[PDB]
Amino acid sequence: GVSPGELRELTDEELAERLRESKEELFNLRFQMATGQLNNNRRLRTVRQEIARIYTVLRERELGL
Amino acid sequence: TLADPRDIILAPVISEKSYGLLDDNVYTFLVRPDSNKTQIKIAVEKIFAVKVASVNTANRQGKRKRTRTGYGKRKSTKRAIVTLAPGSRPIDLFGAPA
Amino acid sequence: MAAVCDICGKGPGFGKSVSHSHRRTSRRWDPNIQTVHAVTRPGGNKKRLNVCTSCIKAGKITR
RNA sequence: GUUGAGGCGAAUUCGGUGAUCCUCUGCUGCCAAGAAAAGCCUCUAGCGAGCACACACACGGCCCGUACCCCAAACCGACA
RNA sequence: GGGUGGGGGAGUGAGAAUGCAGGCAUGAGUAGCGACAAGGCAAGUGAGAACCUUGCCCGCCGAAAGACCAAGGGUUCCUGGGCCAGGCCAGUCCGCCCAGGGUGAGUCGGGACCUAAGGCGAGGCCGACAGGCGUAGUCGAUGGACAACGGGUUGAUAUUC
RNA sequence: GGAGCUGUCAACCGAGCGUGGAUCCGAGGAUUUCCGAAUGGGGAAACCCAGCACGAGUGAUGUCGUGCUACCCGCAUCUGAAUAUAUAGGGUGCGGGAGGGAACGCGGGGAAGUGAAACAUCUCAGUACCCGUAGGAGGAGAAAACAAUUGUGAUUCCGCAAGUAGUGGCGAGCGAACGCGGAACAGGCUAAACCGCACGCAUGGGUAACCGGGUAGGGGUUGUGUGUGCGGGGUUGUGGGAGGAUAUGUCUCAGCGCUACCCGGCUGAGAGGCAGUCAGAAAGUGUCGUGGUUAGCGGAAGUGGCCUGGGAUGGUCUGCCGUAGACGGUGAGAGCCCGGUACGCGAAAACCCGGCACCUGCCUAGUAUCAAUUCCCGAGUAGCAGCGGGCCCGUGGAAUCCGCUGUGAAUCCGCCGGGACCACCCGGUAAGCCUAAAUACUCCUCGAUGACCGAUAGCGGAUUAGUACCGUGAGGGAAUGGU
Ligand SMILES: [Mg+2]
Ligand SMILES: [Mg+2]
Ligand SMILES: [Mg+2]
Ligand SMILES: [Mg+2]
Ligand SMILES: [Mg+2]
Ligand SMILES: [Mg+2]
Ligand SMILES: [Mg+2]
Ligand SMILES: [Mg+2]
Ligand SMILES: [Mg+2]
Ligand SMILES: [Mg+2]
Ligand SMILES: [Mg+2]
Ligand SMILES: [Mg+2]
Ligand SMILES: [Mg+2]
Ligand SMILES: [Mg+2]
Ligand SMILES: [Mg+2]
Ligand SMILES: [Mg+2]
Ligand SMILES: [Mg+2]
Ligand SMILES: [Mg+2]
Ligand SMILES: [Mg+2]
Ligand SMILES: [Mg+2]
Ligand SMILES: [Mg+2]
Ligand SMILES: [Mg+2]
Ligand SMILES: [Mg+2]
Ligand SMILES: [Mg+2]
Ligand SMILES: [Mg+2]
Ligand SMILES: [Mg+2]
Ligand SMILES: [Mg+2]
Ligand SMILES: [Mg+2]
Ligand SMILES: [Mg+2]
Ligand SMILES: [Mg+2]
Ligand SMILES: [Mg+2]
Ligand SMILES: [Mg+2]
Ligand SMILES: [Mg+2]
Ligand SMILES: [Mg+2]
Ligand SMILES: [Mg+2]
Ligand SMILES: [Mg+2]
Ligand SMILES: [Mg+2]
Ligand SMILES: [Mg+2]
Ligand SMILES: [Mg+2]
Ligand SMILES: [Mg+2]
Ligand SMILES: [Mg+2]
Ligand SMILES: [Mg+2]
Ligand SMILES: [Mg+2]
Ligand SMILES: [Mg+2]
Ligand SMILES: [Mg+2]
Ligand SMILES: [Mg+2]
Ligand SMILES: [Mg+2]
Ligand SMILES: [Mg+2]
Ligand SMILES: [Mg+2]
Ligand SMILES: [Mg+2]
Ligand SMILES: [Mg+2]
Ligand SMILES: [Mg+2]
Ligand SMILES: [Mg+2]
Ligand SMILES: [Mg+2]
Ligand SMILES: [Mg+2]
Ligand SMILES: [Mg+2]
Ligand SMILES: [Zn+2]
Repeated sequence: GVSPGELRELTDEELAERLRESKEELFNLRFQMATGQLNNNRRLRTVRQEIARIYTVLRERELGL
Repeated sequence: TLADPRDIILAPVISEKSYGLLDDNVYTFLVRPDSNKTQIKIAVEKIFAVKVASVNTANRQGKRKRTRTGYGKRKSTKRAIVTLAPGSRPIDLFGAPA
Repeated sequence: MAAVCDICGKGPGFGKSVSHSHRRTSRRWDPNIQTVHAVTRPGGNKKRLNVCTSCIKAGKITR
């Protein structure tokens, strides 16, 4: 998973693009799991956690980091 | 904060009825139960870059099961049935050939 | 009628009524509340209040 | 015809009888004298520089219910 | 986990309260097995068949014992399995148990439209407190307004596809 | 903190993470659907439908995201209906409330069963219940008090006094105080007279004879008199203040008080002293703690022999520690096997407490003497009468205290109390406010304990427990532990 330390250099738009990419990846993983071709089921939790990480970074950046 | 259409569409429905509809080019999804038809249509068009003819929705109550002494209820779901425009590019479900 | 005074807030009192055989039953002591149309300035608009005769006897209100 | 699905497919005229239905929120009679509001139409107050209409094309039509029992073994009666 | 001795303290002794809780007898393999429509044979399945499946007879309802709703119920619906509990007998069957599936609406019934009886009720009036009543208003169908018919299809939905 | 981990019934798997520090423990922050006081409107709680603003999206309606939008109260501002003054009302902006909680507090309303061997007075009992409203406690609290020839000196709580004096269909019952011994101690602000200052009114609407007093003039008109507010002054019972005459300037300075002078006085500033999060004024900001709380770490001594045994922690020989022989686990009674125990270390950060500064505010001459002429000392109050309540006191000769109705005072030569009342004497100073501690309780959080229970017991609840089930509902409410 992407680390907060290496996340904290993207300014705002790179963070937003990363969040969009992560949401798309999570969507794809959900579909693959639904149709039964996903083997490593830990990927869903990993992607959910990195989405939460990006959201946390954005929010704390807004609220006087 | 920023809303993504992929938050509305959860997963595709895989069953004999869904496979039958796939030949007719009609796709069944599980959607977030609070969504409405127009929002679903907009979201599908955005996600798959496709043209949508109409959206059909249905709410299904969860089944009740008993485990050792009492009853527990599964979650209720909402299904959206989406029919593409007459001549649109098919949606590639990525593992649902029917 | 209207057992509470609008100015001093005086309310009813509770006690007993005692007969010849000394049977005691509950009753009330109500203040002598009278209707008054009170003006704030000379020639002003009148307002209806419920005040007690003690407040009337004192210069607490004016017609 | 694995008795599932398939393929083909004629003639279809004239009478009788006849409503608890329709014309009929009508008609006739009677006294016991028989909802409201929206909707629709119209009047002006008002607004007003752009309008109203015809045709064609392309579109938007939301939320909940929809399974099954329902003079019953699935409802009310502790019970098929 | 106990015995004995010197002391200390008790929720310290049950056979009866038409006592309470649990277990178990007697009645007894006894009564009953829930309408007066009625069942039979052949074949099948199976370890097991009066009751399940198929066929053919016979009988009963037919202003219902047929076909649709509303209220109510809530997965009882379909498919595939099951057979120690349940079904007043047995059961291979099931409204029972297990898994998966299944309910598609611009026009149907409702809301987003309207109001009745009635409910709540800004201010308000009344009432020691608690509170009572009620205006503006806002809810409230069993009523008003408002646009669809015929056919086909699934194991399971259809005026919805 | 240091090697495993992905909670449990509750296993089976599957797939992964971890010394580049996982899981886990503590603190702070972020996220936080919908309902609920629920508050944009509606509603059968967890559902429905919006308005405005800003963004997103669409060919455009549709659609999405985020904020704000209840009512009432207070304050500040704009407007001033009928209607003129104006007010009601309305708009805008700021604050505040609402509801919940096991017990404890305070104020108000207030049963019956029962006892009286019946029963109404009485009791039960100011209990149960209800309403209002708090706080970590609350209420009370600083003498208009007791006492009695002496004196004590705010309040509260505990033990006595005492089942006493008394009271009572003198029945059943009920039941003080004085004073004594203790716990804990604490006292402070105001109103009023008077003097100034601002709004308002009468009068001279100029004869104010006032403008700091006076020493003489100056404008001679703004003085004079009261109400509303802000300052100063005042706070006492041996009465005290206000007002007068002898009697003086924490320290200084700028202004001003009509002018030249004495004495001033006022405002502002600087200089010093004091106090401070407090009842006596209210906040905030840094820094420092041998400070404390919220994770934790270390911590001595048997692999001893033999016997029995599945197994030693048992028996018997032995060795040792002990500031540690608490408790529990481990294949049977373990100080030396394990977690631990005695004892000792430990805090980024947050919070609590304390200290020091910043900061805040108060003090800027009045002390005494005399005068006894005047003013003030909390009003529809006290007192009195009627009807009640409560005090040991059940209306009695009934004081003291509280309520309603009526009548209705005075300011120290006043007024109130000392159990009808009167005279004398003694005490005190009502009708304004605040106040720590000693006292009450435990929903809850830690740490302990038991001549308490041990599964029909102990909580209803060791088990799916306020669950299953019963009831329309308010409510009622189980059973089931052990290889
Ligand atoms: Mg979110
Ligand atoms: Mg359609
Ligand atoms: Mg639908
Ligand atoms: Mg089942
Ligand atoms: Mg009132
Ligand atoms: Mg009584
Ligand atoms: Mg009076
Ligand atoms: Mg249907
Ligand atoms: Mg149907
Ligand atoms: Mg029905
Ligand atoms: Mg039944
Ligand atoms: Mg024995
Ligand atoms: Mg003994
Ligand atoms: Mg006994
Ligand atoms: Mg016995
Ligand atoms: Mg017995
Ligand atoms: Mg017999
Ligand atoms: Mg028989
Ligand atoms: Mg039968
Ligand atoms: Mg046979
Ligand atoms: Mg069936
Ligand atoms: Mg069977
Ligand atoms: Mg049987
Ligand atoms: Mg009402
Ligand atoms: Mg109201
Ligand atoms: Mg109404
Ligand atoms: Mg309605
Ligand atoms: Mg209707
Ligand atoms: Mg059907
Ligand atoms: Mg944590
Ligand atoms: Mg609401
Ligand atoms: Mg509401
Ligand atoms: Mg006016
Ligand atoms: Mg409260
Ligand atoms: Mg009685
Ligand atoms: Mg009696
Ligand atoms: Mg008796
Ligand atoms: Mg508090
Ligand atoms: Mg207090
Ligand atoms: Mg003063
Ligand atoms: Mg004053
Ligand atoms: Mg340790
Ligand atoms: Mg051995
Ligand atoms: Mg042991
Ligand atoms: Mg031990
Ligand atoms: Mg006084
Ligand atoms: Mg009196
Ligand atoms: Mg009395
Ligand atoms: Mg008396
Ligand atoms: Mg009086
Ligand atoms: Mg005397
Ligand atoms: Mg007080
Ligand atoms: Mg105290
Ligand atoms: Mg028990
Ligand atoms: Mg036992
Ligand atoms: Mg029920
Ligand atoms: Zn009054």
